[PDB]
Amino acid sequence: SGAIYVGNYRVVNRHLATHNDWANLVWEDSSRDLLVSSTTAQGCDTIARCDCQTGVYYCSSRRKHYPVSFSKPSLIFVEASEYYPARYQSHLMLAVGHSEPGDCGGILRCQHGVVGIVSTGGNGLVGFADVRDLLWLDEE
Ligand SMILES: [Zn+2]
Repeated sequence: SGAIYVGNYRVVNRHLATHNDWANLVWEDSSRDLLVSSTTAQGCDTIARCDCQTGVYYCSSRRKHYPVSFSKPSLIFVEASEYYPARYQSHLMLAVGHSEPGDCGGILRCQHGVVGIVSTGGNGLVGFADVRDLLWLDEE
Protein backbone atom coordinates (compact mmCIF):
# COMPACT_ATOMS: atom_id res chain seq x y z
CA SER A 1 0.00 0.00 0.00
CA GLY A 2 0.96 3.64 -0.29
CA ALA A 3 0.16 6.91 -2.04
CA ILE A 4 1.69 10.17 -3.23
CA TYR A 5 0.16 13.40 -1.82
CA VAL A 6 0.85 16.48 -3.96
CA GLY A 7 -1.31 19.63 -3.80
CA ASN A 8 -4.94 18.52 -3.44
CA TYR A 9 -4.20 15.19 -5.23
CA ARG A 10 -3.77 11.62 -3.95
CA VAL A 11 -1.97 9.28 -6.39
CA VAL A 12 -2.56 5.58 -5.82
CA ASN A 13 -2.23 2.35 -7.68
CA ARG A 14 -5.48 2.06 -9.66
CA HIS A 15 -5.94 -1.54 -8.43
CA LEU A 16 -5.80 -0.31 -4.76
CA ALA A 17 -8.10 2.72 -5.23
CA THR A 18 -10.97 2.88 -2.73
CA HIS A 19 -14.64 3.75 -3.26
CA ASN A 20 -13.81 7.24 -1.86
CA ASP A 21 -11.03 7.56 -4.49
CA TRP A 22 -13.45 6.65 -7.33
CA ALA A 23 -16.14 9.00 -5.85
CA ASN A 24 -13.59 11.89 -5.89
CA LEU A 25 -11.87 10.90 -9.16
CA VAL A 26 -9.53 13.33 -10.99
CA TRP A 27 -7.90 10.97 -13.52
CA GLU A 28 -7.28 7.25 -13.97
CA ASP A 29 -5.46 5.09 -16.51
CA SER A 30 -5.70 1.25 -16.33
CA SER A 31 -2.73 0.83 -18.72
CA ARG A 32 -0.52 2.75 -16.17
CA ASP A 33 -2.07 1.25 -12.99
CA LEU A 34 -2.65 4.84 -11.73
CA LEU A 35 -5.59 6.69 -10.24
CA VAL A 36 -5.65 10.24 -8.87
CA SER A 37 -8.35 11.49 -6.46
CA SER A 38 -8.96 14.91 -4.85
CA THR A 39 -7.98 15.70 -1.22
CA THR A 40 -9.15 18.40 1.25
CA ALA A 41 -5.64 18.81 2.85
CA GLN A 42 -2.44 19.83 0.93
CA GLY A 43 0.12 17.04 0.37
CA CYS A 44 3.77 16.72 1.70
CA ASP A 45 5.27 15.34 -1.59
CA THR A 46 7.14 17.05 -4.45
CA ILE A 47 7.09 15.37 -7.87
CA ALA A 48 10.44 14.98 -9.63
CA ARG A 49 10.67 16.70 -13.06
CA CYS A 50 13.69 14.99 -14.57
CA ASP A 51 15.00 11.92 -16.46
CA CYS A 52 16.93 10.40 -13.52
CA GLN A 53 17.54 6.63 -13.71
CA THR A 54 18.87 6.32 -10.15
CA GLY A 55 16.90 6.65 -6.93
CA VAL A 56 15.74 4.92 -3.78
CA TYR A 57 12.51 2.97 -3.27
CA TYR A 58 10.63 1.70 -0.22
CA CYS A 59 10.01 -2.06 0.00
CA SER A 60 7.34 -2.83 2.63
CA SER A 61 8.00 -6.63 2.47
CA ARG A 62 11.58 -5.89 3.70
CA ARG A 63 10.89 -2.78 5.80
CA LYS A 64 13.80 -1.27 3.84
CA HIS A 65 14.64 1.49 1.37
CA TYR A 66 16.94 0.29 -1.45
CA PRO A 67 19.04 2.36 -3.88
CA VAL A 68 18.28 1.27 -7.47
CA SER A 69 19.03 2.00 -11.09
CA PHE A 70 15.86 1.88 -13.20
CA SER A 71 14.88 1.91 -16.86
CA LYS A 72 13.12 4.92 -18.48
CA PRO A 73 9.32 4.65 -18.54
CA SER A 74 8.12 2.36 -21.38
CA LEU A 75 5.44 -0.10 -22.54
CA ILE A 76 6.41 -3.41 -20.91
CA PHE A 77 4.86 -6.87 -20.79
CA VAL A 78 4.06 -7.82 -17.17
CA GLU A 79 3.37 -11.44 -16.13
CA ALA A 80 0.16 -12.20 -14.21
CA SER A 81 0.09 -11.05 -10.56
CA GLU A 82 -2.45 -11.43 -7.74
CA TYR A 83 -4.13 -8.16 -8.95
CA TYR A 84 -3.77 -8.17 -12.77
CA PRO A 85 -3.64 -10.74 -15.60
CA ALA A 86 -0.55 -10.88 -17.82
CA ARG A 87 -0.69 -7.64 -19.88
CA TYR A 88 1.17 -4.65 -21.31
CA GLN A 89 1.59 -1.81 -18.81
CA SER A 90 2.63 1.68 -20.04
CA HIS A 91 4.87 4.29 -18.36
CA LEU A 92 6.57 1.48 -16.40
CA MET A 93 10.18 1.58 -15.11
CA LEU A 94 12.01 -1.60 -14.04
CA ALA A 95 14.81 -2.16 -11.53
CA VAL A 96 16.47 -5.24 -10.04
CA GLY A 97 14.97 -5.62 -6.59
CA HIS A 98 12.33 -7.20 -4.42
CA SER A 99 8.60 -6.54 -4.94
CA GLU A 100 5.56 -8.50 -3.75
CA PRO A 101 1.95 -7.40 -4.39
CA GLY A 102 1.63 -5.58 -1.04
CA ASP A 103 4.72 -3.51 -1.91
CA CYS A 104 2.61 -1.57 -4.42
CA GLY A 105 2.43 2.10 -3.49
CA GLY A 106 6.00 2.34 -2.09
CA ILE A 107 7.66 5.54 -3.30
CA LEU A 108 10.63 5.70 -5.67
CA ARG A 109 12.47 9.02 -5.18
CA CYS A 110 15.45 10.74 -6.78
CA GLN A 111 17.31 13.93 -5.93
CA HIS A 112 14.40 15.93 -7.50
CA GLY A 113 11.52 14.29 -5.51
CA VAL A 114 9.01 11.50 -6.10
CA VAL A 115 9.50 9.58 -9.38
CA GLY A 116 6.73 6.98 -9.05
CA ILE A 117 5.24 4.19 -6.99
CA VAL A 118 5.80 0.43 -6.95
CA SER A 119 3.32 -1.26 -9.36
CA THR A 120 4.84 -4.61 -10.43
CA GLY A 121 7.08 -7.35 -9.11
CA GLY A 122 8.23 -10.93 -9.48
CA ASN A 123 11.26 -12.61 -11.07
CA GLY A 124 13.70 -10.40 -9.13
CA LEU A 125 12.45 -7.09 -10.58
CA VAL A 126 10.45 -4.20 -9.15
CA GLY A 127 8.38 -2.11 -11.53
CA PHE A 128 7.39 1.50 -10.84
CA ALA A 129 4.53 3.51 -12.37
CA ASP A 130 6.13 6.83 -13.42
CA VAL A 131 4.39 10.10 -12.48
CA ARG A 132 7.03 12.60 -13.64
CA ASP A 133 5.17 13.24 -16.95
CA LEU A 134 1.96 14.26 -15.05
CA LEU A 135 2.81 17.96 -14.96
CA TRP A 136 -0.76 18.93 -13.97
CA LEU A 137 -0.16 17.34 -10.52
CA ASP A 138 1.91 20.56 -9.72
CA GLU A 139 -0.99 23.05 -10.45
CA GLU A 140 -4.74 23.83 -9.96
ZN1 LIG B 1 15.49 13.19 -10.68
